[PDB]
Amino acid sequence: RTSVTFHRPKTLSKARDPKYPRISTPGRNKLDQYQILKYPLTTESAMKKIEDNNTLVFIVDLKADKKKIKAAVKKMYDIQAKKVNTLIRPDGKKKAYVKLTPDYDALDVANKIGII
Amino acid sequence: GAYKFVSELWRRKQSDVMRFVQRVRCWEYRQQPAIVRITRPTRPDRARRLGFKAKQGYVVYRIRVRRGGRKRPVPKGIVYGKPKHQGITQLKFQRNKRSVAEERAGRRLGGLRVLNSYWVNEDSTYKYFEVILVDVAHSAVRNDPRINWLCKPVHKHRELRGLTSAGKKFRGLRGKGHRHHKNRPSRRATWKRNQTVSLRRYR
Amino acid sequence: VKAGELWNKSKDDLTKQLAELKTELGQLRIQKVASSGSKLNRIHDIRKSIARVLTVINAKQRAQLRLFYKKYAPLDLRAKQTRAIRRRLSPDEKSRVLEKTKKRTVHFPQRKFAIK
Amino acid sequence: VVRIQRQRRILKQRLKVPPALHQFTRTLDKNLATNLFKMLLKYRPEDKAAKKERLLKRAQAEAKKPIVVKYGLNHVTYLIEQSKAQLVVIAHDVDPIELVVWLPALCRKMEVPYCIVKGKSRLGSIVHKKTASVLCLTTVKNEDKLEF
Amino acid sequence: PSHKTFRIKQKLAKKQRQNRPIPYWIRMRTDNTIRYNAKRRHWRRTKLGF
RNA sequence: UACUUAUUCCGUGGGUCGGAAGUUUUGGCUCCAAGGCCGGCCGAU
RNA sequence: CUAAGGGACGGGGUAACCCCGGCAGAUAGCGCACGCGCCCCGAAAGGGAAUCGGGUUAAGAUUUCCCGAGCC
RNA sequence: CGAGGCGCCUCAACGAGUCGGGUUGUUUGGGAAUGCAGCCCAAAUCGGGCGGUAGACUCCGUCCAAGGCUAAAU
RNA sequence: GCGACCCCAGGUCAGGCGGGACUACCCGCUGAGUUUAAGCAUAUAAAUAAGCGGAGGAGAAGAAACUUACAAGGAUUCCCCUAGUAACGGCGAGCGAACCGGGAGCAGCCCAGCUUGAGAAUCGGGCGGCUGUGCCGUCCGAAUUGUAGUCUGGAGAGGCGU
Ligand SMILES: [K+]
Ligand SMILES: [K+]
Ligand SMILES: [K+]
Ligand SMILES: [K+]
Ligand SMILES: [K+]
Ligand SMILES: [Mg+2]
Ligand SMILES: [Mg+2]
Ligand SMILES: [Mg+2]
Ligand SMILES: [Mg+2]
Ligand SMILES: [Mg+2]
Ligand SMILES: [Mg+2]
Ligand SMILES: [Mg+2]
Ligand SMILES: [Mg+2]
Ligand SMILES: [Mg+2]
Ligand SMILES: [Mg+2]
Ligand SMILES: [Mg+2]
Ligand SMILES: [Mg+2]
Ligand SMILES: [Mg+2]
Ligand SMILES: [Mg+2]
Ligand SMILES: [Mg+2]
Ligand SMILES: [Mg+2]
Ligand SMILES: [Mg+2]
Ligand SMILES: [Mg+2]
Ligand SMILES: [Mg+2]
Ligand SMILES: [Mg+2]
Ligand SMILES: [Mg+2]
Ligand SMILES: [Mg+2]
Ligand SMILES: [Mg+2]
Ligand SMILES: [Mg+2]
Ligand SMILES: [Mg+2]
Ligand SMILES: [Mg+2]
Ligand SMILES: [Mg+2]
Ligand SMILES: [Mg+2]
Ligand SMILES: [Mg+2]
Ligand SMILES: [Mg+2]
Ligand SMILES: [Mg+2]
Ligand SMILES: [Mg+2]
Ligand SMILES: [Mg+2]
Ligand SMILES: [Mg+2]
Ligand SMILES: [Mg+2]
Repeated sequence: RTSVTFHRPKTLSKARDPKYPRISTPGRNKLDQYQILKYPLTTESAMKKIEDNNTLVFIVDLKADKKKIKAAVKKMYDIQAKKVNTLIRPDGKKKAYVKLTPDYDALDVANKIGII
Repeated sequence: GAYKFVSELWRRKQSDVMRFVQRVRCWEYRQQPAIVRITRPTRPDRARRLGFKAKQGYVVYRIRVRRGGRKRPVPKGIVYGKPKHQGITQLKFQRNKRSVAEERAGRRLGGLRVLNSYWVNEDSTYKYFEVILVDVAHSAVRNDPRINWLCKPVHKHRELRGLTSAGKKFRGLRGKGHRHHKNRPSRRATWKRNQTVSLRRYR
Repeated sequence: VKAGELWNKSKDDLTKQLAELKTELGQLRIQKVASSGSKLNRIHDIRKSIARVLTVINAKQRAQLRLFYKKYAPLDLRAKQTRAIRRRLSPDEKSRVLEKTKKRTVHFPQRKFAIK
Repeated sequence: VVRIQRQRRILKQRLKVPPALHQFTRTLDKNLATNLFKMLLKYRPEDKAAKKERLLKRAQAEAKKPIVVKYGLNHVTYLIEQSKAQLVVIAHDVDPIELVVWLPALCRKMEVPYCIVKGKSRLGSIVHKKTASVLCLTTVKNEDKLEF
Repeated sequence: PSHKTFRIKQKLAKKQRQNRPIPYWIRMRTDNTIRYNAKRRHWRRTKLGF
């Protein structure tokens, strides 16, 4: 005992291997792409962003962060987002500014969706 | 049968044998926390009569409580009232020390149920009791028809309602007939019965 | 639509129906923000169909799990009662008495009698 | 926990020990103890498997009075007062010491040979338990009459 | 202030939605007694103490 | 009148206590052993 | 991140609500078997990774959008 | 489709810092002290607790505490 | 050094239990004053309000260490009567039960102690099986510092017979 100080010794601890699962339902992704992308904005200010900055405006879930948004637009419309700017509006909803990469034309995407 | 020899010895607390054995134990309890789990009753013969059995589900705890009376806990010894209620120091708690010990144990161990307790030691400032508790979730208790009653919901926290042996002592239920009739079903029940103004419909 | 038909379909077919109705509720939410007059009542019809499909899928899952577990049951599959009912002694435990009591019932039970 | 157990040993050394407790300090000699225990091993009770095997062997026919050590404080105490104990072996370290502190007086009063040996756990091992705390011999085999 | 906690902003959004006139078609229902909102608040009067 | 273990107080990262045997230098650096003898002992009673 | 300070495990008190943090309690871990070992909250004026110029709206950007040029 | 009952005849174990006593406080209709509580003292087994005035002695009547459960009438 | 035990430590170990809420009734603690006394301090208000806890469908109490003084009764609870009585009380203001008797409703039981020693005969868990609130098998553990059974003063053990 070269130390005059006693320390608690290191003891083995096993991991949890339960005899039954506490949850048996698999657990389903309730924040899927349809919850993330609710609907696009069609205001006059929102329509200007389409042809001026290659940008689509969406109303998004409050629980959706920027990473889920760009993954959602890719799985919904097969387009690539260059960047996503988000805000929470004074009405309490979340609004996303989705700028598409060059070689994606938001006006063509806007025509396919139906907002134009 | 050796239990009679043990019981007879514990009646001679002032012998040299019991004084030495109690003095060493009293010192050791002083170096421990006030609520300590023990693997075995110190007085097995006294535990048998109070209901303890050497089975899985019966646990024993040693409880240390302070001795003396109950000083009135008012901010400076200052009472705002008539001189009959101005006393501070020489007042006494209505519950005994044995019930205080098993009530501390019950609050600390909410998953268990107090069976009863017995006296263990004292020096000048502390009294020591061992409290018997039952794990009413264990199958050994749930399958024993002599302790099954403790698993029923009407016996929850009986140490807090004065239903243990110590509680019956301070409730005045350790006697019968006159000198004790005011304590049944309870003193407050007796008082309410004697306050009633019975106004029958044919009077 | 026609939950009776939904109960016939397999799990791959049921999730394929779930995907179609999600795509179609999204196309309506786009229509709702732009313009229409009779596509608006399809929202209620289709939203209820999504609920209908998810109910059938869920009810099949639980029935399957209840069959696969009939050792220890998962906590969500256990019989839910009041908390006090779950803490009760069994009838075997409530009806158990010791030998000295079982003997007196054997030798001296209450009799059937009458007064002349 | 280590400090409390070490101070407990020192306090018992400093405090005047009454004779009825001080007598447990005098233990059987090492040579005698190894003789007695090697003889107590001959009369060990059967283990759980052996008792099961003996039950099966009887069931195959469908015995004899065994000679084994007796143990258990209540049972040993009963034998001594009945004048059937031929030798009593008492452990020196029964933690509630009031369990066995009167035992040498009872054995001496009933004219029964007794000794105090080191180790309740050693006595427990003979009877396939832990901490037997007292052993009794009532009968010995004729092959051991002279040694006993 | 401009510096807002999220929980304060979420409550302010709900109070913004709640002070609207009642829809006109509500007054046309079969057994209707509702006349006005009875819970309109103007910011200059009747502050909401948050 | 003496004792020390109860009790009380003080100190420390509880770091040389009891018995026996056999570094004053200048405002600098100093740890995890060289060495000897058979993982082991002395060096470090 | 810490400040004045606040809460708080164990322990102590208390009929309980609750009141006490230095009273030291195997302090619950850190590097490469081996080695070491003296909790959180609390500042949009304290400490502190890193951005500039020009343009743009009815309402934004006194550095968030656009152009260009950098940095961590 | 063994055990219990009863008739007759030598053992017979029964709960301790508990009872009880003093004192202090509180409570009661309980008055030389109704219950309870703190502290001090501290049991017995031809014994113990009561018989509403404190004490001693002789008889008599009556119970057996200090472990546990228990429907109904309310 | 291998071992047995005792006491203790650490586990997101396997399976489990607890905390809070509700207020009419019920159980435990703690605890005033206004007021009355034509003042006021004991007394009264009141062993009440407030305060802190604990349950249930009821709770609590309960089978005499009870009454009585009789020709004796015979667990608890509640009602009527006892009774504004005995008693208590600056014996002032005031306060204040119980026994008997009559009703409602009735029910008595379980342990510890000596009591297997020709055999811990007891219990829990893991696993497997099944006839599944449980039963059986096997393996581990608890327990002799005592699980089971017998016994509870009304007795009972032992001995002898229906
Ligand atoms: K800052
Ligand atoms: K007895
Ligand atoms: K008194
Ligand atoms: K008498
Ligand atoms: K089994
Ligand atoms: Mg932002
Ligand atoms: Mg204003
Ligand atoms: Mg207001
Ligand atoms: Mg920090
Ligand atoms: Mg600070
Ligand atoms: Mg604390
Ligand atoms: Mg901070
Ligand atoms: Mg700053
Ligand atoms: Mg501006
Ligand atoms: Mg007293
Ligand atoms: Mg007094
Ligand atoms: Mg009081
Ligand atoms: Mg008299
Ligand atoms: Mg008794
Ligand atoms: Mg009793
Ligand atoms: Mg009861
Ligand atoms: Mg009724
Ligand atoms: Mg676990
Ligand atoms: Mg609660
Ligand atoms: Mg007045
Ligand atoms: Mg007046
Ligand atoms: Mg006045
Ligand atoms: Mg109240
Ligand atoms: Mg309920
Ligand atoms: Mg009850
Ligand atoms: Mg009786
Ligand atoms: Mg009566
Ligand atoms: Mg009259
Ligand atoms: Mg009164
Ligand atoms: Mg009455
Ligand atoms: Mg009557
Ligand atoms: Mg154990
Ligand atoms: Mg037995
Ligand atoms: Mg019998
Ligand atoms: Mg007979």
